Amino acid sequence: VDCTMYICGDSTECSNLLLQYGSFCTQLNRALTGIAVEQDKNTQEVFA
Amino acid sequence: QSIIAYTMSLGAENSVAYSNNSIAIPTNFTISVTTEILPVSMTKTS
Amino acid sequence: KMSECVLGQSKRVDFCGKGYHLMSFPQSAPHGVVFLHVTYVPAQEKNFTTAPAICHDGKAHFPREGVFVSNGTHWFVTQRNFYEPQIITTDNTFVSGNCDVVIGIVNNTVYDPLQPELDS
Amino acid sequence: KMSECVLGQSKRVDFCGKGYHLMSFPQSAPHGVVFLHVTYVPAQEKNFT
Amino acid sequence: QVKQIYKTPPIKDFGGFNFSQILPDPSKPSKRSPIEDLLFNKVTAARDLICAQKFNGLTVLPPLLTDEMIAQYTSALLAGTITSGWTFGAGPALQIPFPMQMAYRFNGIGVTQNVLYENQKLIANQFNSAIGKIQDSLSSTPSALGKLQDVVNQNAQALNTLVKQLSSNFGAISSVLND
Repeated sequence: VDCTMYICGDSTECSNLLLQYGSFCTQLNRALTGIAVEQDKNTQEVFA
Repeated sequence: QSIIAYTMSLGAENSVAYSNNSIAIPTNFTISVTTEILPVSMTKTS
Repeated sequence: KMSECVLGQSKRVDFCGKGYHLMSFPQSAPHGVVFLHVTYVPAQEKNFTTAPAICHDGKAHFPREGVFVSNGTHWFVTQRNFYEPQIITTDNTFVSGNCDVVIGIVNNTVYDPLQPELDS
Repeated sequence: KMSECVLGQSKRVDFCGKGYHLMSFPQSAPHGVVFLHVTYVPAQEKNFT
Repeated sequence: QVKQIYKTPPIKDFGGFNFSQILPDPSKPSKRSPIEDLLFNKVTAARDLICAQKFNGLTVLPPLLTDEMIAQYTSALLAGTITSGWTFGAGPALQIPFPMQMAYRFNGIGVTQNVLYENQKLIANQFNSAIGKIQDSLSSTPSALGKLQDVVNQNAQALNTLVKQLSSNFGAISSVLND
């Protein structure tokens, strides 16, 4: 998933209002990446 | 009667005589019974 | 636990209780279950002297399923988990090679059960 | 794993190392544990009938 | 796991197995094996992070058990398994010669004991060589201890994000509230 396309979209005013609000996107992306790599870890560990 | 603070002891102190030509073998036995507990289910709501 | 410790005998250590597992019984509890385990425990040990192998008639003999022990004057063979003396014969031992290689072998005699009745 | 592969000998394959299990030794580490496994491996095969 | 504490006999002869690289070393105050010391070393004026995170509402408590007691437990287990085999795991401990126990284990795996009895020196040499090789290997390779490092890094990252969150305006005038 992407932050801006779901939260603000293509509105620069929304973007530069939001950038001051917080830093949630880093945590969201980190969790998603962890799950993504865990999938391949599982497949490797079961079949190899 | 009072409250005392201390350092615990890990357990008893034991040593075993080890030799290159020695062995030990039991001669009597005993029967024992033990119990264990495990939960299974939990309550449903709405 | 239900699958393995109740419907059969388990060899895994400490899985179905402490000691040597024998059987089990389940009981019903509110939102849970109760197990009873039956185990076997040895006791009352005793000191002894042992040797690895016996050389007799220039040949080395090993125990087939037991272990060699000595009371101080004689030699016997017994199972590992209980004490019972028996006479060392050729029906519970087997031969492999001469006795010039194994370290710690002792000198003794082996009772052959064939000879006494063959002489009778 | 500590309960099964140390205080006795296990027969489950690939549970206490690669190969035929014989014994094992434990070691301590910061916020963790380390096991050392000893196994048996055959070699030098030959053909027969 | 065990109820008693066992000690090795002062004499250190076991038919040809050195075992020196794993037994505790009396010289070092930590009474740890060389492997343990290597692992501890390998795994790693101003204010410390402890007080720094302290003074914002976060505290770190100490554990209950200590490294000396952990090492004592490990040494007791090792001595018990070296001296008595598997007997002490289900009752009173019984002594037995080490080659005898090895023969029992070989019978268990399924090879007759004469094979062991006629290759003792070769087996001991291979065992000592393997111990030396594993010592060298864990001394050399620096990338075999990832998991604990990852755990520590995750915890530190979470705490750092939490503390850094305090300076956000959240849409108000200023983050500082006394102003």
